[PDB]
Amino acid sequence: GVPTYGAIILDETLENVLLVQGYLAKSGWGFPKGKVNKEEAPHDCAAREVFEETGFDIKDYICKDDYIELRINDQLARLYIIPGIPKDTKFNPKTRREIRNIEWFSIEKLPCHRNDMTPKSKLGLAPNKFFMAIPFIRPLRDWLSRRFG
Ligand SMILES: COCc1nc(C(=O)NCc2ccc(F)cc2)no1
Repeated sequence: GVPTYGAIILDETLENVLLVQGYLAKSGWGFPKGKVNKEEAPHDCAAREVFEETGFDIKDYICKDDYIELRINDQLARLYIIPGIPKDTKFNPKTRREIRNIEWFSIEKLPCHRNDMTPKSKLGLAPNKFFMAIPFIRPLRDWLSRRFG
């Protein structure tokens, strides 16, 4: 799987994260990220994908050791953590053929797992529009505890 890079952008209170909503297979909400190009450095891919999807340039705020990285089905996704971005920042994708909407979400209200269907005695998970974000929520909460308190 080709690795993906992007960012977890938080506001100044550390309460809210910035998610983007795509189309079709990417119809739910997730952190801005995308596939690394041949010979492209991780930090440069993260800034490019984030700038293409949000219009916000993270390059001057990226800290090299501040990221969460997950291997999901043998694909690596690494999101650089970018705190302190003002809530009134104007975000605009380059490509509205790819991005429907861009919003702040309260971290404490985002789920960190999908719910089962044990009310229905059926296996599997109910749909959740935050599916792609979910795997990063607990690790992010733990990372913010250790880094900030
Ligand atoms: C069931 O898994 C498929 C799925 N993927 C997604 C998804 O990535 N949404 C966020 C997003 C990130 C970057 C973009 F450019 C566009 C959208 N939502 O559902």
